[PDB]
Amino acid sequence: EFGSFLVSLGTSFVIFVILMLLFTWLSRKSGNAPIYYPNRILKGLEPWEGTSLTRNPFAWMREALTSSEQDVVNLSGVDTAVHFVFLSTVLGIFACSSLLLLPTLLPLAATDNNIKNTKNATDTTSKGTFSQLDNLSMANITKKSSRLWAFLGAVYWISLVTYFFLWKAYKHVSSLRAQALMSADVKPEQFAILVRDMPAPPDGQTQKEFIDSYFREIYPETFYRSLVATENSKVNKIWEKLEGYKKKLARLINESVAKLETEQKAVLAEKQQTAAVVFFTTRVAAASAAQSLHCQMVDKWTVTEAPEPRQLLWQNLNIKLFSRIIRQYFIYFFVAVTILFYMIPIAFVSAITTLKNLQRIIPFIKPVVEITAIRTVLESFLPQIALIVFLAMLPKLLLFLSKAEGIPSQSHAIRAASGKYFYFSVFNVFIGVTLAGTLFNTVKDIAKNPKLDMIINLLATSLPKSATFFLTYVALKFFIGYGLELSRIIPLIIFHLKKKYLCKTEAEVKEAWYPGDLSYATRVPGDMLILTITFCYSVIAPLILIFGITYFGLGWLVLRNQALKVYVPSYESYGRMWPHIHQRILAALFLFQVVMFGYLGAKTFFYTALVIPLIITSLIFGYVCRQKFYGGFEHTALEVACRELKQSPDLEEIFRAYIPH
Amino acid sequence: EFGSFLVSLGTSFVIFVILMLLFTWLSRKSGNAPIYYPNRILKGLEPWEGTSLTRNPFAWMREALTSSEQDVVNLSGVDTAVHFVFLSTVLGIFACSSLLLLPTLLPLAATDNNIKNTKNATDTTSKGTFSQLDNLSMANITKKSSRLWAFLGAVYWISLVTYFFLWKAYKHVSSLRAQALMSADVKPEQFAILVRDMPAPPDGQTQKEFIDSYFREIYPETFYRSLVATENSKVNKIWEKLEGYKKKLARLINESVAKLETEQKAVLAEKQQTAAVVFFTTRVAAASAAQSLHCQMVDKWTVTEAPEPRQLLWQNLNIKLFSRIIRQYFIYFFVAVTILFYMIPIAFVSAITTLKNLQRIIPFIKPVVEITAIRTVLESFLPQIALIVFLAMLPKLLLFLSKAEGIPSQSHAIRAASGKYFYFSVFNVFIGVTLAGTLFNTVKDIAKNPKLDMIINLLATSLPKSATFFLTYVALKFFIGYGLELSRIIPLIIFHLKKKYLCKTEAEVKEAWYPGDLSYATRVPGDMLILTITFCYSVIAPLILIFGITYFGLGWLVLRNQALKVYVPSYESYGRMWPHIHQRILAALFLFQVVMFGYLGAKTFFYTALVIPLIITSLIFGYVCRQKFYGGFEHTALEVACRELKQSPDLEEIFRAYIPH
Repeated sequence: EFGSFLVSLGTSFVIFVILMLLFTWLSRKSGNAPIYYPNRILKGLEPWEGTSLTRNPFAWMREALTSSEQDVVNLSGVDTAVHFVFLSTVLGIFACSSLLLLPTLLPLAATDNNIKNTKNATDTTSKGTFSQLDNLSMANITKKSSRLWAFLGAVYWISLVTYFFLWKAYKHVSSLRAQALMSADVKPEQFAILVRDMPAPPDGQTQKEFIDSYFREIYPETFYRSLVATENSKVNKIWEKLEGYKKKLARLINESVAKLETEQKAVLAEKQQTAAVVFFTTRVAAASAAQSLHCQMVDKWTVTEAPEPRQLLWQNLNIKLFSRIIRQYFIYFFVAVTILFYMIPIAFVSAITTLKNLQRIIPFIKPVVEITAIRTVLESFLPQIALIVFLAMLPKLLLFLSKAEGIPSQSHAIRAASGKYFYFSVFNVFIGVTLAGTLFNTVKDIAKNPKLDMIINLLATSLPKSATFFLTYVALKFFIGYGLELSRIIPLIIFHLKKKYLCKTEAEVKEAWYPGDLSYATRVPGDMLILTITFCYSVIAPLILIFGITYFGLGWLVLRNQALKVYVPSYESYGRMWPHIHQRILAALFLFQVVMFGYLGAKTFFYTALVIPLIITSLIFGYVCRQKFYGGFEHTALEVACRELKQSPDLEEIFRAYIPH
Repeated sequence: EFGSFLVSLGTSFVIFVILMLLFTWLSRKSGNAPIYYPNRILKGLEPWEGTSLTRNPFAWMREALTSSEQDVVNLSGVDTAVHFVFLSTVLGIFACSSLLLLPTLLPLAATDNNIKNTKNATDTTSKGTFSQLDNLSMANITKKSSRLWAFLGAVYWISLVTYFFLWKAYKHVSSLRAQALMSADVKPEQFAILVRDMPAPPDGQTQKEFIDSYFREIYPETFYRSLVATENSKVNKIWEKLEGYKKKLARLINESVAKLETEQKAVLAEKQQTAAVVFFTTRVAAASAAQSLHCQMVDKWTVTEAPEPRQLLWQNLNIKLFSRIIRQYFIYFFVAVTILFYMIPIAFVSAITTLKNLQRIIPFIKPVVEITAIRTVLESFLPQIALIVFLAMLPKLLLFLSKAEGIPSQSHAIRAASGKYFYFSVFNVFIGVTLAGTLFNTVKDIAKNPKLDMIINLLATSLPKSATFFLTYVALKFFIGYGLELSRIIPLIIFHLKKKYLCKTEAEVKEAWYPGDLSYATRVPGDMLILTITFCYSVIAPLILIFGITYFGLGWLVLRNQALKVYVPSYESYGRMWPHIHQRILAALFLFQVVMFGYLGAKTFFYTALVIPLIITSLIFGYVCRQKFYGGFEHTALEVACRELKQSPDLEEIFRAYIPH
């Protein structure tokens, strides 16, 4: 496989060179401003700096490297800042860990020869099977070791560093959240409530008046209005989407309006059911109402904090708690079945990966055709591309599933997608590649011989070989992905094709060049894969830390110049993602700990019980942390909803902001 | 051991007869009213019914069996009612389960002879080892069974019944809580808040004024007062306790008052630190303040719901969150070490239990002197008494530990004691007795023979023998304990000794006859032991269900006539125990499921995987339930703090109720 690693890494450098070189040329062209420098045009701030020259080649860099933390916050938001905090803390963990671990352990994993001793009993036909593997706590560390002590103390170094960083971070994100919250404006969200599970109207009372009185009693000076309506039904949601389509085509009529009106009225003709956004009067009242159980026997009047208008997911605002729980259960069962099918395809990937040691067993002579040329390529671009493809259809499905539970707020739904993706990822990817490699290699060597004093050694061999494969994958990703992102070559092609053969109006060009968000449902989930792989295989094969620094490090560079210069944020959750990210980073430390308790044992290190203490510490850190911080990342404090509102918060305008269409 | 079971059960019937006969005599004597019929005197309602006759012997029964659910609520409270709900739901589960399970499985566990086949290979010297064991899915069900199907379908019957009952219950307790809450009075608790983690005063501001402004801003029309003071210090707590001692002796002075004043002032002379009970004005405001995070970055201003004055645990009101977490961790580690030491003593108990099969191992001829007489008694009263003793020093320690965490409110502290006791109990007791018996019996026989096709069978044998021992224990308990309770012979002796040789005043007699609470920190924890034992060993040995009905059933009889006629409630948590009880009952169903997945497997029932589905259902039921109900058992709803307050809630009186001394 060394030949193949060399190809993949090599080729990817070629692509990064060509794509990044393209960037340094296509950006200078001012006619490409709408796809290289947006978020500087939409928010009128001039395509780039004062035109002047052509911006010394390395200019994007200077800007990014000297962009103030606060500058990101003001320009983009307090969500971009949190993503950047994520990237940075991971980077740091990796950095320090790397330093120490790397030097020590790399010099200590070549100064042994368990691979060569294993090679004394490699039978025949299975000769060439390693190379470069001899540089990673692999099959090259003799069982009873006296050197494995260093590969346990390492677990401590990574772990302790993970703790310092995650704590320091939670604090820093919290500071950001508050600061931002205490420095905002009116905002149509700081005055609402979202009741979602209301009981039925009584005798012949109108739904509106029912809600009206209830809230007007508890708070008899702050109730203002109440927008129920079920948003003219979701069938009208669709009809208005179609009316938008029609006006776009202008840039059916009568009968279509008829349809809309009729369906909407006929559905409201009995009950608009639950879901209203009781708009309060002053903010403190709305804030207090938010964090307060309005009824015991939790199944009636569930009051949340009311999402901003842009993310209220009016579709699933109804539900009824019974249905919500049924949906939760079914959705979780489906994600588990999907984890199993993906295990199937990932086994497929690792198989495609070890080509020599496949023919030797599974298909014998069926694929022995494999020469040398085809071999290298089919195990240097194919296996990797497969993983990308499979784990790319996931983000979409996961969101669709999560948004079918009932979660109001797109923010929480994106967070749930991220979570289900973490599960998938972890389990599938890691376990799969690792175990399958091992099995494959150690299946025709475990078939002939039984016993046990050698089987464990062979299984460890194979664990480090799967490590080398994941390394090449991470590399590929990093290079090509960041290349494409900085070049935005895909979007460039699209825009400069539309603005040449498809754009009819100037508004059309405007529509075409609108950038998008940082897609926090494909960025963070995907970056979590890299986190887990580079955490687990950090001591078992310490080279996926020198590839890991690069991924997350190029992150803070590429993505910064893709946030102060292109992606314009969609929603704003004032930092409400860190809790999720923190739990996941800590769960990687935990999976890593469980695996570095297993592997250390297979390589017979009787004192491997000294990793159990850490398996506990992680779990304690978890609860201690949540208790101290999660609270603040949940609600808007009363001390933020009591700040001076100079201009009397004009209501009615606020009421008209949550108005459906 | 059958001989011994016969003795223990037999003897305990003797004691119950003698103690219950004593009750039916000593109660009629009117001079014993202060210890047989209190809570009818304190709350002036006449010792018993209209004196008239001597109350037909079985009178206590009629009263108890016809005491209205609401009558318990009004007379005692909405905590006694919840304990009674507990007893009743457990009773019911057991009842139905019993019915079915019992008939079927008992007729199906004697119609086989795995004990006799095991006896074909019982070597020598280890002959008599069973008897009556042949009536409990024991060593008398042949491995591959075709009869074990019934002992799996049984797991389902118990499980499904557990679910129906626990759901039905949560609902019913909730209804009780609310009803009671919407029908109370002013109460000095419905107008307070308990801030506990306040930041320091600013420049030279006084602690009081700091709190004052903060709350007076957020709520500028509801802040009334604020009682900080650290209650003149806890050293003064002790000094006032001593002043009480002095007035009791009256029924040192100057220098003692000096001490008090001095220490108190010197400690307040810097800062009264945190902990105030900001008293609001109207109830809705206090209620809203309760369930609201007053500050992000949870480490400042932690506002609870304010315990009633009688349970505010002023001692640990201070703390500071950092210290609270340190304490939590240390306390949990200590409970784990205590679990280990108790494992030591419980192994001791099961050992004392199997006397014959002890000589053959541990001490050979050291105790072989055992004859037949001594044998029966030393394994019929001794082992059992030991367990009682050990598991009685636990309640006290556990409370002391829990109240050292920091928990404000004695109610929650009693709940935490209960919880730690559950852990202890479960683990220790069950595992211990079971495993130790097994080991002991199956250690002499496992040492010599090897294979494995017989070892599992022998281990199962021993599991059912430990079952017989637990049966006798539960019986003993039930009989003697309830006997003592109804006779209150221990308290009678004490009172009629004080009122004859120790009482100086009439107030002294009053003090002596004050009953007490239902001790919900020794009742519920202890009854949970019986629950777990009778759940786990419900299919493995279906006879501990016919002993189980009795324990909990005599409960609703004995304890009712010990709540409408003696124990006067101390605090009132309006039902806030059910959440704890529910989780624990469900955890027994879970332990039972895990054990009936193990045992069914050891008795080789390849399709034992059909218990895994249930191991999942339990866990789902858990989260579904908590979500739907726990909320209501947490706060006082705003719709309860908005009910008509006819008489203007006199404040100042309320402020003077939380006044320290």
